[PDB]
Amino acid sequence: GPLAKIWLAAHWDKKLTKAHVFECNLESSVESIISPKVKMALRTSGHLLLGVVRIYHRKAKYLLADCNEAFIKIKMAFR
Amino acid sequence: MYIKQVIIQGFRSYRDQTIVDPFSSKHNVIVGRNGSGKSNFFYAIQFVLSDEFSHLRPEQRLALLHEGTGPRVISAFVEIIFDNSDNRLPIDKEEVSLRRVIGAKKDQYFLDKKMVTKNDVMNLLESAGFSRSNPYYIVKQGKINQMATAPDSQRLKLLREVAGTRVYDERKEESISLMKETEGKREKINELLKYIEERLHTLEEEKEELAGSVNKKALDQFVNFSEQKEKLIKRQEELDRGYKSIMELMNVLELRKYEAIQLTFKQVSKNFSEVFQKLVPGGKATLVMKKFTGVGIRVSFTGMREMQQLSGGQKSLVALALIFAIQKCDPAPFYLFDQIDQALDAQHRKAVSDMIMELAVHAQFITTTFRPELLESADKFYGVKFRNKVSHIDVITAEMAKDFV
Ligand SMILES: Nc1ncnc2c1ncn2[C@@H]1O[C@H](COP(=O)(O)OP(=O)(O)O)[C@@H](O)[C@H]1O
Repeated sequence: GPLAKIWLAAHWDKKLTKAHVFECNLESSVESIISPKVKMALRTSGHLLLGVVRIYHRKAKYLLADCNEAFIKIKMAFR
Repeated sequence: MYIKQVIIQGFRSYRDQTIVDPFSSKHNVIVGRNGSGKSNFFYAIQFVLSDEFSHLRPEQRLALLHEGTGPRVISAFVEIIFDNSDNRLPIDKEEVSLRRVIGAKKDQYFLDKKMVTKNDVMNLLESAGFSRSNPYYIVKQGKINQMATAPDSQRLKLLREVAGTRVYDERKEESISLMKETEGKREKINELLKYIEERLHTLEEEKEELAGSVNKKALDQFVNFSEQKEKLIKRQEELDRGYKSIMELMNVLELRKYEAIQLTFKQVSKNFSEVFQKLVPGGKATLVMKKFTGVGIRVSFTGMREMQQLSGGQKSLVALALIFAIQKCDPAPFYLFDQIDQALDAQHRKAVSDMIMELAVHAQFITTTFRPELLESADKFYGVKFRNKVSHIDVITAEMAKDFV
């Protein structure tokens, strides 16, 4: 399922590749938690919440890396 | 997912390398005389898997080493080999080996022969559905007693842990801290994209200036940098949208949080009745709340009574019934029961046996008993023998088993 990837990000996030992080639609992940097919325990929602935040943090990390490198590339091209 | 095999060495009475014959995926019963080493075998398994053995002072660690004559034992290990055809463990292997090795100043886990941290092992088992907040994948006579003699208040706190109140509060705090440092990343991203953007404006004026009449490399790759900038912008927008949907999620969760706790309580009580009804055909039982300040048990074997005013054997069965209910609310792929039938009538031991028989169709059970009712629900039989002050475990027959009880 889709929430299975979020679970992995909560507990064992190393299984998630950069490609996994990039592809993850956090918006529909959140709708999957917010409106589940079957009501879920407070414990499970807490895990799923951290997983979503963890994938989100990794997107920011990769994007900051790529922005820094793009800025270095451009000013290097100036000289 | 189940326990395929256990290997022990140097651990309490199991001095020598002990390779236990691989378990059945259903019900395995371990029998043997008093002081043969049944409890030590369960200790070996909780030592690898249970959170209460995760932090050990040196004196506690040394207490697990074999003590006896002959050469002095100074290291021990216990290895659990899991069947993972489930892929319930997030490891892409059909078998997964988890070994814990201890010495004078060594306490080291190995996952498929590679050092991992205890934090890893905890996460690994949480991935698979073993929650630190459920103390009941492993049930011992101590746990049954501690349940039968708990204050109505301590029952409340237990069910809240199981419900997830501590977990949610902890996950929520971790998320907020992680959210907060992500915001600093997002700010740096935005400043960087602005610096890139001013470089693109400079390049554009430099390009028109030469057209109306700064290294050439930058002018050559201007369209490239502008195309690349949009790819970063699109990912930056996704972060902005993700921030909104996460804030919405945290709000929804804080608001549903009490209905979520109440949802779990209502199901635990419901299984409690169905479990007591199956165990004691006739009567029934139910939970009740406090001033809430506590959770209480009221039960009648007759076709109501408070907890204390009950037979010490009946207190044992009711608490065990509640443990079964908590388990069904939060089921796991295998269970370890150490002499859970010690303090039970013969009639009720067969009731528990008949239950496990049904449960063993879909989960593995590894149990020890000193009484013969549970032998009827078992699929593989193991005998513990204690000779020269060391324990051994062998596969025995059903007939042999009725002989170590
Ligand atoms: N650290 C140890 N080293 C060697 N033997 C031990 C150690 N701890 C306990 N034992 C022995 O192992 C035997 C008890 O094993 P135990 O598993 O509790 O018996 P039972 O089979 O009734 O559950 C006792 O002889 C006990 O003293």
